Order: sequence, then C-alpha cells, then structure tokens
Amino acid sequence: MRAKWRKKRVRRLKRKRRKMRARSK
Amino acid sequence: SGGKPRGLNAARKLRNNRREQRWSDLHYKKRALGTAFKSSPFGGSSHAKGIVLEKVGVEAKQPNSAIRKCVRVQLIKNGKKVTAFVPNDGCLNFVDENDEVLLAGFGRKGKAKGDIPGVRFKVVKVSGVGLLALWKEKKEKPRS
Amino acid sequence: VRTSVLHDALNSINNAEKAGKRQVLIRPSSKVIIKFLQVMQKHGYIGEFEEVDDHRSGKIVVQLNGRMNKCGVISPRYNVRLAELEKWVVKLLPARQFGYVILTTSAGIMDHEEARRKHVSGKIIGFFY
Amino acid sequence: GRMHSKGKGISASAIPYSRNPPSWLKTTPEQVVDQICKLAKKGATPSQIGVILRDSHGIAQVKVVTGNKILRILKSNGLAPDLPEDLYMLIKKAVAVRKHLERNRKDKDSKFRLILIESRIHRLARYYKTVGVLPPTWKYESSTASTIVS
Amino acid sequence: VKKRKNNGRNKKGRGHVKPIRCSNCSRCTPKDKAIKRFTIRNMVESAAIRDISDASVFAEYTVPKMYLKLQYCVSCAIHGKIVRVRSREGRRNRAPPPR
RNA sequence: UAAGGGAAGUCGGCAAAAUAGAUCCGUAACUUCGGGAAAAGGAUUGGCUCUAAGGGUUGGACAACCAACUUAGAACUGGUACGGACAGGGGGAAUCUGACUGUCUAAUUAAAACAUAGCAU
RNA sequence: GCGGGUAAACGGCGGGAGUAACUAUGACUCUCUUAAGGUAGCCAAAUGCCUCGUCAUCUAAUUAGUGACGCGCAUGAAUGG
RNA sequence: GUCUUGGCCAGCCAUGGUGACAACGGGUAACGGAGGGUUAGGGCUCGACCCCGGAGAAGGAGCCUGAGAAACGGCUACUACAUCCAAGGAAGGCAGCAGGCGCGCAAAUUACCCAAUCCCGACACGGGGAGGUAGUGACAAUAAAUACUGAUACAGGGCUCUU
RNA sequence: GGUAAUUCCAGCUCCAAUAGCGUAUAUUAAAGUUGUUGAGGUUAAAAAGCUCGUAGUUGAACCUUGGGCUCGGCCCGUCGGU
RNA sequence: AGGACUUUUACCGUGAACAAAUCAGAUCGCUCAAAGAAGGCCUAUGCUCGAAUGUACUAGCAUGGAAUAAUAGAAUAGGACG
RNA sequence: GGUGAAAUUCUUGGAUUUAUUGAAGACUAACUACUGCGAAAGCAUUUGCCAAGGAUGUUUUCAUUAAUCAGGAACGAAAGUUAGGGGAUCGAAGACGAUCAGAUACCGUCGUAGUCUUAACCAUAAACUAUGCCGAUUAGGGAUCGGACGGUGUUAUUUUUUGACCCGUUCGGCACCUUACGAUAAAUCAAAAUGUUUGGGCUCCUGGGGGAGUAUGGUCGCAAGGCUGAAACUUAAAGAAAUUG
RNA sequence: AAAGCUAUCCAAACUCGGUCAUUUAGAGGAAGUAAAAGUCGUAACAAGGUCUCCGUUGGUGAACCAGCGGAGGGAUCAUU
RNA sequence: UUUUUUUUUUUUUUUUU
Ligand SMILES: [Mg+2]
Ligand SMILES: [Mg+2]
Ligand SMILES: [Mg+2]
Ligand SMILES: [Mg+2]
Ligand SMILES: [Mg+2]
Ligand SMILES: [Mg+2]
Ligand SMILES: [Mg+2]
Ligand SMILES: [Mg+2]
Ligand SMILES: [Mg+2]
Ligand SMILES: [Mg+2]
Ligand SMILES: [Mg+2]
Ligand SMILES: [Mg+2]
Ligand SMILES: [Mg+2]
Ligand SMILES: [Mg+2]
Ligand SMILES: [Mg+2]
Ligand SMILES: [Mg+2]
Ligand SMILES: [Mg+2]
Ligand SMILES: [Mg+2]
Ligand SMILES: [Mg+2]
Ligand SMILES: [Mg+2]
Ligand SMILES: [Mg+2]
Ligand SMILES: [Mg+2]
Ligand SMILES: [Mg+2]
Ligand SMILES: [Mg+2]
Ligand SMILES: [Mg+2]
Ligand SMILES: [Mg+2]
Ligand SMILES: [Mg+2]
Ligand SMILES: [Mg+2]
Ligand SMILES: [Mg+2]
Ligand SMILES: [Mg+2]
Ligand SMILES: [Mg+2]
Ligand SMILES: [Mg+2]
Ligand SMILES: [Mg+2]
Ligand SMILES: [Mg+2]
Ligand SMILES: [Mg+2]
Ligand SMILES: [Mg+2]
Ligand SMILES: [Mg+2]
Ligand SMILES: [Mg+2]
Repeated sequence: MRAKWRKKRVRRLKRKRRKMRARSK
Repeated sequence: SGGKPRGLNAARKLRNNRREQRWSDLHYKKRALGTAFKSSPFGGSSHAKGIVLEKVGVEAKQPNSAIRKCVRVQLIKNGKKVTAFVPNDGCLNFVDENDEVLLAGFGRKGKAKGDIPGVRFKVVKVSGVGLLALWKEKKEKPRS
Repeated sequence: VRTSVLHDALNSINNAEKAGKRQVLIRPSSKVIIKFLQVMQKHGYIGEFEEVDDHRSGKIVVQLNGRMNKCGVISPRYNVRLAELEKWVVKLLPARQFGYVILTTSAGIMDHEEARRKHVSGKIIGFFY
Repeated sequence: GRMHSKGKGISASAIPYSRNPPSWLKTTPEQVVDQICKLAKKGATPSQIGVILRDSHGIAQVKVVTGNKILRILKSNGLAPDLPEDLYMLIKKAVAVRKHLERNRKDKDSKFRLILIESRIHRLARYYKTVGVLPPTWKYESSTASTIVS
Repeated sequence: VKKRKNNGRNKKGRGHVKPIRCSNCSRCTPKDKAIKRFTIRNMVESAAIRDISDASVFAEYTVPKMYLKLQYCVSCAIHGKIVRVRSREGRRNRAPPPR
C-alpha cells in the first residue's frame, strides 16, 4: 500500500474517531 | 561525531543531552520506566504459579508443521491469563484441567522463542512435582 | 569567527607538512603561538620560524624540515593534576618517549616531561610527536 | 560574512604602515583641528569629515596627522553629536521604511527588512548602554523613532 | 542512488522555474527539465520542391522554412526515440551528435 | 400546625414545605470564549462601650472653627439568640424540541405553532 | 403539438438468485428493471406495525428513562440532514 | 514561650521571597552513607540487611514520671481488628526470641545456657531469647574420597643386526 | 523431522564440568549499540521550510623580555679516601 | 606584636585535619587453603618481635605559584604624589 | 469534432472553414542559457512612483560592538476556509460514449467547486543540493555574471570622454572539467578532505523493523488540521551500495 | 486537698464537599499483530504495461483513481 | 500506436597436505 493513501486512510479514520467522542461528550 | 558542545562550562548541556538521548536506548527505557513491574504478566519475578484453564494447540510457524502443546494458565498472584508451553514428548498428559502449575520464562526476556507464535512462558512444575521428574521415571504425580 | 588562533596555526602547519611543503605562512601572531613554536624548535621538530611585524596581528613564516608527524591542539584547556599527566600522555601520544604534551602552568608554556622535573601542573593546550 | 545576509564579500581600507605624516604635508596640527571644528560646527558627521579632508585637503589619516581620531577630537572640543552616527543612520532608515509600510501594506518584503533594521538598532543600543555612551533607560520605540530623528 | 549530478534539470541557483506543456502529451514539465528541439526544415518536402519551382511565375521564389521549437517530456522523448538510454559512462558526455 | 417515616400517595411531587437579604470564601462539565454563575457548597449577622480611616474654610509634614455619612478593628454582654416581624432563588445529571428577545385562538388549547435575524430563489 | 433548459420548482430516489476450507454472513457474481434507484448523515427518535424489538445501565422489582444495534411497515438532506 | 537562638508564637509596620543556572508540582517497585558486583582508562549498576546516622512500634493525637521519652514488653482518648463474661463488666498490641495463619517463586527449633562479649542493679553474689551453643540448612566460600601396585602374556616407539 | 533423521525417541560410544551441573529473571563486560574520552545524520534512522532573536555556550591581537654576575642541591663518568 | 600599603575570582603545587570494618597490601606452616591476628625462643627458670603501610575524589581550612580564562583602574580628571 | 478504431456531441435553423469588428477574463510564448535576483517559498511585456539590497572601490567613521541559538517571533508553493468581485480557459465531484469479464480508471464530450482578485485565515511539500550556520588550510583548468584595475587595436560619438568587441590581474557569485596527496561500505565527494596520528565555535535530530507520527493530555485553528507525543503487543531481520545471472 | 466547674490551647475521630495519584467493570465501536494452501481484484517491483513518489482536496468494494503544485529516489547528465 | 488477469505449502550443498 502506498504511504500517501495509508496516511489518507488513517487520517479519515481519525476524523471518524473524533465524531464518536463528540457524540459521547 | 555530532555537534556536541565543547566548552569548558558546558557540563549541564552535556548531561541534559545524554539524559534525553538515553531514553531511545531500549534496555534503559525498559528499566527506567519500570515496565516489568507495570505491564509484565509476572510482577517482575522469575517464576509464577497459576491454574490450568484448558489445553490448546498452537500451529508452528513456517517452515514448520506441527501442533505445539500448550495450556491457558491464569496467574494466582494477579489474575492475568497467559499461555504456557508444555515441553518434552507426551508431557501434556501430566497436565490436566484445574491443576496448579509453575511457569517460568521461555527463552530470552519475554520474547517468544522458536517456531511457537505468541507463547512466551513454559511449564516447570505440576502439582509441586518437576515436569522433567514426571517425564522421566524419577517421581510420581501426587495422589490427590 | 576566529575562536582558536592556536588551532589555525597548527592546522596550517600540519596541512603544509602533509603536503610535503618546506614552509608555511601563519596568521595571526600570538604569544601562545610563538611560545608553542619555540617548544617545537628546542626539540628540533621544526626549523627557523620568522615573525613579520605589522601594525596589527603579525604573521609567521615557519621553515619545515620534514621531521614532523602530527601537531594538534586540545579544546578546551582541561585542568590537569600531576597524577593526570600519565593518563593524558598514554591516551593521546604515541609511545611515551617520542612525543611531548604541551601544558600551560604557572611557570609558563612547557612540556609534560619538564613538569615531572619541576613537579608542577596546569592546563593542556596541545601536543606533538 | 554579513550579519544579516549571506554576503561573504571582503572590501575595506588598508591603512599604510607609515604611522608618520608624509613629507609633502606642511599643515600644522592646530590648523587641521580648526578645520575639524569648523566642519563639525556646520553639522558634518565624523565619517563625512574624514571624506572631505581626505579628498580635498590631502589629509590621508587625521590620526596620523594629529594623534587623535576625529570623534575623540570632537568630544574634547565639545562638538560630539548627542546621538552616535551608527544609531542615527539606523534609526533614520527604520523611519523611512515605516512611512513606506504605512502606505504599502502588501509589501511583505519591506516588512521583513524592517525587522532586520530594527534588530540591528537593538543590538547596537545594547552595546552603547554597556560602555556608557547612552543612558541605561534609553529605549528605541516604534512610534517614537521619528521624534528622535526629527 | 543519485543517478545524475545535475539531478534531471538545470536550475542550480534558480529556486523555481515555470513549467511548460509537452508537445505531444500536454504534460506539465519544467522548462529546463524538458527536452527541446529546434527544427528548421523547408515548408515543402524535397521531393515536391521541383514542382513548386515549376509553378513559380515569378520563378525566383525561394520556398520559406518552417521554424518549430518542439518541447518534450522525458517519457515522450524516450518513446519517440528523440533521446535514448545511454551507458553509465556515456551518460556524462554533454556533446551534440556529430554530422 | 403536626410525633416516626419521607413520594410508599398519584397518570404525574398537583398542592404545600424547604432555599431566600447583605459581607467573606469557593465554584465543574460544556462553550459560539461572550457565558454557564446567584453554578454546586460553606461561614458571619443582636445590644452596649470604644478605637481608627475616609473632608471643607481661613490664616504660613502647622494651628484654629466647622461637617454628615460610609467602612474597618476590639473588648463586654445574652437561655448561642440576632436579614428575630416584613421582605425574600430550591438545586443538580440528562433526553426530545424551538436558536434566542417578541406574537396569537377576547370567553376551555401560549405551545414544539407564528414571527425574527441569517440563507436561497 | 413537436424540440431544448430548469429540482434552494411540485416532487421522486427498486427487486430476485448464487457465492469465502466448521457454521453463519456475503466483500464478489448473474439477471430483471428505473428518470434516478436513498448518498453523507440519523433512528424502535414527537417518525417502527410486529413491539413491552434485542443487549447494557438505572431499581428489590421498570410496558417508563438513557446508551447502543439496524433489510428503517413508512428515516434522510433549504418538502432542509 | 523554650534549656537557648529563631515568624516558634502574639501584637504593630512595610511589600517582599523563589524561578529557565529548572523554582513549584508529580513519580520512585527511594531510608542516607561507609560500601557490594563488574570494568585498560573514562564508566554502568546495586546498597531492606552484621557498622554510623534517621524514623516507627495496628493508624493519628495527647500526656505523667523522669537528667534524659512525645516511651508504647507506660498511660489516656478516637478508628479498625480482636479475647473472657454470670451480659453488670474486664482486658490487648510479636516490624523482640521461638511458633502459627495468610501472602506469595521465594526464606529454619514453640531447643540448651549466661560458660565466653558486654550491659544493668543497692551490686565480687542477681538478671540478660542482648549474646553464645546446639538442631534444619547444596545461600555463598576452602580443602578434598570413589582407589594403589608387582609380575606373567600381547602390541607399539627405540636400541646392535635386518642371517 | 515428508520411509537412509550425524539434531526427535532409545541402545552403544564419546565430549564438558564434576560433588556438582542445568534452567528462569535482574545487572555488568563484550557495547565506539549512549560515545566527555569516543558513535551517526547525501543514499542504511537522523540537518528544523527559511530568517530574526532571548537564556545558555563560545569569542582577534597587544602590557618584563633579553643579557650578565654568580652560589648550591641532585643525576650522568674516571678518580675510591676503607 | 600593633598598624599601614596589597585588584578580585578560576586553575595548579604543598600541608593539616579527614570511624572502624571493606579494598590493595607486610609478617606468622590454623597439617595446606578459605580464614585468624597470631606466634616464636630457652630443657627450664620466663624472654621477646608483632598485631604494619597506602587509600580522604568533590566541598571546607592554611600557604606558595602568576602562564592560561575572565573583571576594575586616570577622559567633563571628581586622578597619583610631600 | 475526436480516436488505436469509434461513439456521445454540433449540423441545410448553414455546423466546421474564410474575413472584419467587438466584449470578457486569464497569461506574458519565441528571446530563455549547466544565466540573474531574493532568507526561503518564489520572481520574465512597457512606463512612473515608493522603499530596500548584495558585490565592488575607499589612506572615511565606531572600536569588539561578535558566532550559534532551548523557549519566543516575521515570511512561508499548491491545495483548502470565511466575506465580496470576477468567472475566458482548464477542470476535482457528477453525467454520459467507448474499451474490458467487470472499468466506480487510463481514452473522448460536457461539466460544479476551484483556477483570477481585495480583506482575513491556514502553516504544511520529494518545502531536496535528501548535504545545518560561522571560520582557517589544502591539486590543477577553462568558461560565465557583477565591480574594479592595466594594456592593446577596430568601431559609433567626441573641444578625444564614454559604449561594443580583445588580452591579462584581482574581489565576490552560479556552476563545471581532469586527478586523488585524502575520504567513504560503495555509488561518489574540493568537500562527504584536513579523524583510532580520534578535541576550532554553536544549535538541532537518530539508536533493529513494526505498532506509529497511532492513542491520550495540552495548545493553536472557523474547519480541514498543525505542533508536542507514548505504551501494550509482535518480529530475525528490515534496510544501503555494488556484483554475476 | 479529691470530685466537679470556667476560658483558652493541642487536637484524635466522623460527616460533608474539593483536588490529585493509581488500579478496575462495561453493551457496543474502531484498530493492530499473528496464524495459512480461504474469496475478489492486480495497486507496486521492467517504460510493471496510465513512469514513480510528496503535500492538499474530492470520489470509489478493495487495493486505489482524479484535480492543483512539487521532486527525480527517471525511462533524459546531451541537439548548434 | 487496441489488450495480455493469475501461478497454492515446504523442499534447491561440504573438506586437507
Ligand atoms: Mg571553555
Ligand atoms: Mg527461521
Ligand atoms: Mg570573511
Ligand atoms: Mg546571526
Ligand atoms: Mg539580539
Ligand atoms: Mg522548490
Ligand atoms: Mg399505587
Ligand atoms: Mg382562550
Ligand atoms: Mg390559557
Ligand atoms: Mg417557525
Ligand atoms: Mg420527510
Ligand atoms: Mg518504600
Ligand atoms: Mg520494601
Ligand atoms: Mg502518651
Ligand atoms: Mg517472631
Ligand atoms: Mg551507531
Ligand atoms: Mg529510503
Ligand atoms: Mg534516510
Ligand atoms: Mg535545508
Ligand atoms: Mg564572552
Ligand atoms: Mg458559415
Ligand atoms: Mg538576466
Ligand atoms: Mg515576452
Ligand atoms: Mg546601493
Ligand atoms: Mg516536514
Ligand atoms: Mg529533509
Ligand atoms: Mg571553508
Ligand atoms: Mg570569475
Ligand atoms: Mg569582469
Ligand atoms: Mg551568481
Ligand atoms: Mg539501540
Ligand atoms: Mg527504532
Ligand atoms: Mg538494492
Ligand atoms: Mg516505475
Ligand atoms: Mg532506481
Ligand atoms: Mg503474476
Ligand atoms: Mg485470485
Ligand atoms: Mg493472488
């Protein structure tokens, strides 16, 4: 996997993580 | 080399820089943080005792085709669950459900050794009797 | 920015010596440089050195005879005790009978062997062999 | 090199070895100090005084002719400028950039140069306060720069 | 491994150079990196030059020459055989081919 | 107004009780950084005898003649009572909904409805 | 009438079958079909019949409350999410 | 007030004190040291523990006697734990020596004696689980059994000769 | 180790230490793999995108040298005094 | 022994003081050794050597050295000298 | 039109092509280079204004005022954000036509945000010379840019000055060519040399590969995100430069 | 001179909040690692069959694709 | 200058005058 889009996949996953935390908060 | 300071009054910088860079050393970092006391299945001890929960088989890593015989053991001292390898030919018969066994390190410093994946401990004694003694014709398993 | 004119002199000396040149131009001029040169000259590791006078820091032209292996400075100038000369000599020189470690003591710029005679110590500033 | 540029350019003036007035000068040290005082009284800066004396009146080096540099002559005669040359030109330059920067706001290159010009003033004024030329409470302020230069 | 001393272009000391478009790809490539050919050939082919001279009226007319500057990217020049892969030692020879 | 219990009553804490002034302390999540906030939660408060500070005018860090309130400190005192009547917030953790202020079915519905700024056509 | 544009115009936004080395599910495939087949989001929500849905929490006990799940009878983007 | 100095405390006055040269705060599976292990030099690491200093006697606080204690094989009170009882009451502190439970991978006899080292007492005389002796004891360390030898027969390496 | 196993299970033989040997964990040397002595930074990990700048660290040359008069101790030789 | 006149710091030399035990290390045939501080000699009468020595980084105390590294000095002379 | 070939698409309402003119917005070709300026990012039509800069020359002035910098601050491509203006071309997303087993792609026709500008953010790039800043020394050579100096002869002007060209010296730059007394593991390097014969000054970063530039806490941002930044666990290799196939 | 009693002081202890530090349960969600003869594609290594890679933005079962700007670690050290 | 997807696990070498 390209590191450019491994970074994009993780960055997308981080954005979803923050939404799940805002939901609980 | 490096651009380290070379003044006569730069001991503070030299000591501070060494203290910062010493954390990258894996073995000093392990000791300084005290990870053995924190995260290790043992409390930093050489051995530990536990109760055999079940017998499991572990497939050997390539290139090797065998079923390594192991047991799921719950440590008495802290309740953590680990997997322990049972060495020697046919020694899994001696171990049974709800037995009291003693575990030790398996190789070098908590890393799995050999073609056994994810197993980092070994069984030493069962019911207060050495596994080698049981495996040889030396001692008898307790009547219980 | 010039920080060690002594290092500049010895580096220029060593560069010309390795290139096989029989002379070298040294800038600038300092009391330490002249005294350090005279220590060379007493043991014969160099030849004539001539200082050119000017209305500023002077220049020195050193004639090299080719019997000079390595000359270097020590930074910083560590404070050396009498018991520490042997460790300094062992760790820094070749076999302990050819080279000479240069110190600065209350008696002036002078050798490590001379320190053992006069029973004095000070700060290491250079070496040669 | 330059303190605020890559600028590794060597260019200076080489003072001759003589330290002695040349035989073709027939001027008295009293006369040249009178020339120095007259020029300084008019308003000439000590840097400017040396240029006009050297170019027109044949004084190669005032120190060689007399024995004292121009500024020490001016202080002895009580005509030294209140503000040193070095700060006055640096502060005047900074004031010039401000009037350009007030009108032109998109000039981010001029903004960067002003920081360099200001940084030299602070480093310089720090040195003068150390030796005692300026009062220890002297401070260079952005809006008060024009007042000092006037 | 660094394949070439000049990387692949000529901009040492230039910072940034505006790009251009490849002649037959439209690829956006820097002007100094691109491979440029200046071609000067007769506007009529040599085979048909004689017939044009026949129709000359007005028989002293000289056929004009087309003046083209072709700019290529690396992929197009190599595929178009404008430039070819050279040996490790032969890569450093910066001389135009002789005539 | 009620002993003990304290919502077990009831569709539902409806009704009532509780808190309440001033001074000092302390104040969370969250946040549009403006708020939340009087968050939450504590301590003091009477009378009497004093002391101190905070000004003006006329004559040269002073002297004399006036002035009415506010604040602070200390003894003493009492069946430990003191915003002694009057007057005078209950609070917190969340969910749904409307952003808020505002408006309407005079005489059963004041609301989540209407309006609003903002956005768009 | 014919032809083109227009959805912050009114509005609309699909079925069936097979398939992964325990089983289960179906990333994948085939087919019918539409103007398009509901995207980002959200949910037994004032919108979910079955329904007192299933799991967890709250209580001694909860058809109530809250947090999750989602083939959602019949959620959903200025008919604004 | 104390044996005495001291913001140690009570009154009055002033706004100072520390910090990037790391103050303040947090962690320590941290009692400090003499020292143990291992290193050419420079170092790394450990130090509960036979010695010196500190602190504690289930957890805090208070106090009497006394030259000397905030004492605990002294007292008083509270919390936890726990013993006897006629139920009204009484009594307790093994991190002293043995021993038991628990905990754990992990550590000994409910023995003999003041004879030796010293301490204490009114004291030559008595007491001392300080201390010594013995038992368990593969912590570690030192020395050191499990075998010695003659001939006969055979083989090899030599020796004078290779008949 | 997949039907000729010098590696498993055994029999024989041999090797190392030997009243000891093995194993697990902690630490030290090896480790110039923490580098003050004494590491590395183009491509193996690593020069901040660039500049200014405080604390810190470091910072051009220059002031009594030269000569002589001597006196004594010790060391390197032959004189050796007993 | 009383006073006056000494630029001040860093650095080096020397000296005093600096628990035992440990460590290095001297001596003695505990049958050798680990250990221990004993012992040895005379037939005796009683006679005697020992139980050494080194180790105190850094901080503190006293003195000497004056190179090296810093800091002051007379400039609006408010300077030195009887 | 367009392509390997086509098709979607436009067209007797005259498409495409021809000539003239107008409007709009963007951009500044050829000149253009182993050339220049800028701290870097970057900077290419003319003219005027505003402020700045390096090199050069100096027998001007001050006299150590300096170097590098933890935190701290200014600038910082493209993309992206907020509010207006503009919106020609190109063109994420989207819709079709092909190809293909599929084609949510490469190819072709459209086409929104964007691309342009003012005000305010964002602070990241293979932001690269993958090579920190200051200083000294060390092999030769020729080009080239800016300045200065000396000489020579043509050319234009000239009350004999200046410009262009020629030769040489020197300072300061962008680089380059051969070599190794050296360096490196090697490729290669005039610095990556002057280092086991190891010390000129300063700052920053790294300690086998993953997990991971992730989780968490803090802080900055309207948001996207930026800066700081682990551990559990897992593994005997991952990796660099060359060699023969 | 005992019990008792007045007023300060030292202050255990408990209750009620606050803060710090360290452990620990949790439906469900989203990752990582390992184990191999699982399904689907073939993104990268050759010009890997659309050169590869970086920053940013958007989209798609998945590897990935596309727009803008950049780099060569390129498949060009070069065209007079 | 039309396109060309994939290849199940392990197994592939030692000494001296
Ligand atoms: Mg120094
Ligand atoms: Mg293997
Ligand atoms: Mg220079
Ligand atoms: Mg600087
Ligand atoms: Mg500054
Ligand atoms: Mg760039
Ligand atoms: Mg009821
Ligand atoms: Mg009504
Ligand atoms: Mg009503
Ligand atoms: Mg409404
Ligand atoms: Mg609806
Ligand atoms: Mg402790
Ligand atoms: Mg302990
Ligand atoms: Mg007591
Ligand atoms: Mg006991
Ligand atoms: Mg290394
Ligand atoms: Mg790489
Ligand atoms: Mg790298
Ligand atoms: Mg850089
Ligand atoms: Mg300094
Ligand atoms: Mg037409
Ligand atoms: Mg140019
Ligand atoms: Mg142009
Ligand atoms: Mg200029
Ligand atoms: Mg970066
Ligand atoms: Mg980089
Ligand atoms: Mg240099
Ligand atoms: Mg040049
Ligand atoms: Mg020139
Ligand atoms: Mg240049
Ligand atoms: Mg490491
Ligand atoms: Mg690592
Ligand atoms: Mg390779
Ligand atoms: Mg490629
Ligand atoms: Mg390559
Ligand atoms: Mg294949
Ligand atoms: Mg497949
Ligand atoms: Mg496959």
